[PDB]
Amino acid sequence: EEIIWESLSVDVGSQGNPGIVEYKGVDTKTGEVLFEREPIPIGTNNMGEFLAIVHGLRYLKERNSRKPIYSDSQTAIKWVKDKKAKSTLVRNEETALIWKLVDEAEEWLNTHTYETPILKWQTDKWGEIKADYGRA
RNA sequence: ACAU
DNA sequence: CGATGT
Ligand SMILES: [Cl-]
Ligand SMILES: [Cl-]
Ligand SMILES: [Cl-]
Ligand SMILES: [Mg+2]
Ligand SMILES: [Mg+2]
Ligand SMILES: [Rb+]
Ligand SMILES: [Rb+]
Ligand SMILES: [Rb+]
Repeated sequence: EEIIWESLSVDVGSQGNPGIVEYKGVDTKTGEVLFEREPIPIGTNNMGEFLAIVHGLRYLKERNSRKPIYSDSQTAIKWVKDKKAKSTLVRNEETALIWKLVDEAEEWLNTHTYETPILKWQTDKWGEIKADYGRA
């Protein structure tokens, strides 16, 4: 219904899917970039969407912040809720890095607590999420 | 179909 | 147009 402006927004950017994956988190109110992950040579859109949310959880917990996180990814929100990223991406030598990060993100979720609400950004009503990369 |  | 997902 209403944007919660006091929040963190996250998004993935990619060159190909599967392809080069990066992600970032921004203050929804101001657009200030709060974190950015160095590009990962091969991953999927949904792995990056998932990593971005988990990184946001870790970022907010470290700072004792109760702000919610917005993501536009139905898939990644569900994977975080389940603590399991059900990616189809083949596990091989070239995908080792993204899968290591996904595995470590799941491991963190399984060993830590948080109350952070993870909210769906309503792109159809509100336009692109504020963490968007201008690239489609 | 919906979300990317 | 293609791929990733529920
Ligand atoms: Cl990560
Ligand atoms: Cl909330
Ligand atoms: Cl959702
Ligand atoms: Mg997105
Ligand atoms: Mg985007
Ligand atoms: Rb803390
Ligand atoms: Rb984009
Ligand atoms: Rb599809």
